[PDB]
Amino acid sequence: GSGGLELELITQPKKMLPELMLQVAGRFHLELQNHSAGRRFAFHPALMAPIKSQILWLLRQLA
Amino acid sequence: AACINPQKIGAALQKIDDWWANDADLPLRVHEYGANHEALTALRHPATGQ
Amino acid sequence: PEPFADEALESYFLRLSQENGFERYRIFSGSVQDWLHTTDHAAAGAFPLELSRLNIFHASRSSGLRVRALQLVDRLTDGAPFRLLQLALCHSAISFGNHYKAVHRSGVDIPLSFIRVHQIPCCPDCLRESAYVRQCWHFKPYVGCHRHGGRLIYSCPACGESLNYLASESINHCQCGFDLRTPDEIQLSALAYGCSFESSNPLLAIGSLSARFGALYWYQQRYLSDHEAVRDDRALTKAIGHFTAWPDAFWRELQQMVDDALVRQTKPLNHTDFVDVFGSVVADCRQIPMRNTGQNFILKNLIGFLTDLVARHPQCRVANVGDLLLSAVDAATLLSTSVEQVRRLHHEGFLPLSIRPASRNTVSPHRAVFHLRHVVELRQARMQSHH
Amino acid sequence: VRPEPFADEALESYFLRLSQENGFERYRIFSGSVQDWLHTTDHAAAGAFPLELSRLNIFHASRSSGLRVRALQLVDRLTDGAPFRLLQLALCHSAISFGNHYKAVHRSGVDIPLSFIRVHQIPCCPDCLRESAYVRQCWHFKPYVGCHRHGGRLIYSCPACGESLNYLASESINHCQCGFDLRTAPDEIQLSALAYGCSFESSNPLLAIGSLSARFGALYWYQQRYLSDHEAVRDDRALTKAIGHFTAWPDAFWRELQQMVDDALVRQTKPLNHTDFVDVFGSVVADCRQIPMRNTGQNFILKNLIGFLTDLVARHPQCRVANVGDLLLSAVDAATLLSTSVEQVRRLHHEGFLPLSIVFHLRHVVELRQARMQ
Amino acid sequence: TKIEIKTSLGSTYHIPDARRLSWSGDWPELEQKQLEQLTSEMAKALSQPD
Repeated sequence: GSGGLELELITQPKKMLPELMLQVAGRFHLELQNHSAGRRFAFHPALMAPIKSQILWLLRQLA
Repeated sequence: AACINPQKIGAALQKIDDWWANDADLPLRVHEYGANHEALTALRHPATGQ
Repeated sequence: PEPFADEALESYFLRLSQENGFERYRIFSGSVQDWLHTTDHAAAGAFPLELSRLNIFHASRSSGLRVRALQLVDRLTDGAPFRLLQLALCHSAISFGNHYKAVHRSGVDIPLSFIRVHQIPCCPDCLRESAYVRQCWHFKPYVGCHRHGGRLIYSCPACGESLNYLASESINHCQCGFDLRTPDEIQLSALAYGCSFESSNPLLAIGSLSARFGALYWYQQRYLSDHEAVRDDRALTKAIGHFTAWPDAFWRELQQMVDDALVRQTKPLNHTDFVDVFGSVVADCRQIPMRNTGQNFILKNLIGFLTDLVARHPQCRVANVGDLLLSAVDAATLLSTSVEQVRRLHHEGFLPLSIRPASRNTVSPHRAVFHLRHVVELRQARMQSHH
Repeated sequence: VRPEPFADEALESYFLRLSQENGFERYRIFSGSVQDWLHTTDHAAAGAFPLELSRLNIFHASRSSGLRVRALQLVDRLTDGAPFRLLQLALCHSAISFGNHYKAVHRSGVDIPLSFIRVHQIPCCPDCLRESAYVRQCWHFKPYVGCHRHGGRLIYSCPACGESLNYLASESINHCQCGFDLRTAPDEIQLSALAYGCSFESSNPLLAIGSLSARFGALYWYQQRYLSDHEAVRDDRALTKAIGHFTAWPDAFWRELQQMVDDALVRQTKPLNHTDFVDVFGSVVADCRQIPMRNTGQNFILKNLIGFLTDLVARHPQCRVANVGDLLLSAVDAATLLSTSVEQVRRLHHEGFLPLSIVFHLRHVVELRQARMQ
Repeated sequence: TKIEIKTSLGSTYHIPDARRLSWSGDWPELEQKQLEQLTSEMAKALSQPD
């Protein structure tokens, strides 16, 4: 015991977290896009489901 | 009065691209990437070198 | 000892040990495992002694080392490199539908579930002529026999003591018992050992054995939903009669559910999933392992039907049946081709996509997106072959 | 209002007869009417039905064939008394064209390689036309020189006067445009005329195959390898060349193969174990993929090549110096000779059936084939 | 549908009925001819200045 989504959406109830999966995955690709090495990987079709699945798992674990 | 927009007349006139894939079919509206709106695709996608 | 044309791998080995006088357990362990060890250590490490465990489809990963052991025998017994390997049961490279395990023996693949693992029966009327446990007994769908006056394979409780040949390795007699020299449809069910038919009017009466096996597996899940009661004979015995009017019954089964589905409709049909009406009958077509239409007769009839269905329902102002959505994996099945080929076919513009996806996303194989009438027409137009 | 249908005629012929029986004078007037009729129910279908006869057939349309078929079904339906689909009367693209083996068109169970389709002129036969004047389908296939009935010799490309015949172009069945009535006025040509219905008597030659698609496959292979047409148009050469080739075959095939590899030794400048199988055999193995059947009992070209290769290696066992049999094959080539897949060959390497030369030697493949695959 | 065209060089073109002309095919006589004449005026408009 402000206002930015990466701060407010986590402050919310843990049960809600699984529904943020697509947003997290989005940010993830963007973070790669902004990196010197990640320009070869970001938004590549091959990594789509892998990244999304592992994130979804993590969120469920957090929930 | 009722009308048809300028570029809508224009889009019809310039539809004369049938130089791809050795299959004439019907022509596409000239576009740098070969866009096809009806099928939601692109015939001269950069991945092909065309 | 020479192998029989129809002999099981375990039968030959049991005979071999005995022929050389290696009758007892200890010498069975010895004449087998220790000799192998002394050739090389790998031939033994991969080789457990108990008989049931010896076959490949019981094995794990180190199969090649077990094979080496078979190759040592091939030299010792004056053989040929594949003399024994033509008899062994191995892991099929073919899934046989829905990722099932299936087992391969020199050209015929039989689903894991039809292997009669326990309680092998026998037929005294053939055992008296050449005593060796024979193949085609290990099959679940096989009661009775061809020839010998027919009747039943003499079953496990010969004399108040359950029998088999693997936990107790004798052929003529077993344990406490004696030398065992002890309703007119099953003789047709019996024909999984071979086909041999003429005047084959039913769609189940022709073809290679793998197809004949697949057809039965399909029938069973679909109509024998009752839990297993080891009615191994009676449960399957009925499948042949069932197919005798097939060319005219299958369609009615499909028609019935078009109407029952229709009256429960909640959305306009052009946003309805194909699956909501037909209940995956399409996916089941994948349980027969063959891909082409001329051999996989179940798929052949389903397509026949769908073509007619579309033909009597042409396009108009209000949507109707035939505008249902298929997913990528469904077109692949109806078009008799792998999924990647459908993606290539989309990319060249031979068929339209009906649902607009969001950006920075992808449409997965399971998503429903092509109209039925578009797939049926394209197939007639450019997918035919001599098959 | 339909006419008698026949089982042996081309779609275009049916349409001409159909329109005439309805009091239409010219095809263009009839097709004009039809294209307009369709605009009352389906505008996309209507846009798929061309006015000129020469392009009516399905095989002509690249990505709009989908709509074209639909249009044909509507015609069947609107014309009264329609127990029979006209879709059984026309060419479609065939599925075997993947991988560019060759292009082929399908009709009711037989695939026809595309190169055997006539284009600019159409022969016909007067002893058949007087009995029933409609155009037979078989007349569109080049191999069909000579009629199989009525003697049938020397079928013309020019009926009379100064003009060749093309019935699609001039839109006419009984008469040519100069007014000649087409209906008024060696012995072995029959060995090809019979391609019509196969129907051969038992004989010694390799071309005694009952599968029609394979019979065409065989003719195509021969044309592609010997009747190269570097120098000429081949109107009927096959009739005097193919029959012999596939009759002296027990030797002729071995002589060619035996000469080819001996000839190869003469020019074998490089140490033989670094030479490819293809460097000596000229991809005759890849050509074995042109016949549409995969089983040994129909694909006799591959069957005879195995014979030859088995003896070739058998006379040349392993020694200290590179020799015949030490040529290299890919997994794809071994898979072809072994009648298996590539991954199965990889498994055979992985399980120790055969070793890698760096990719397999021909002796390795023949030995593995004789040893494990019977 | 009837289509009439006039130009600044003094030409007039007349298609009595536009419903029958395809992308691919041979146009009927006297119509094929006006396509050639119009093609020529435009070929110049596209290639020579002033």
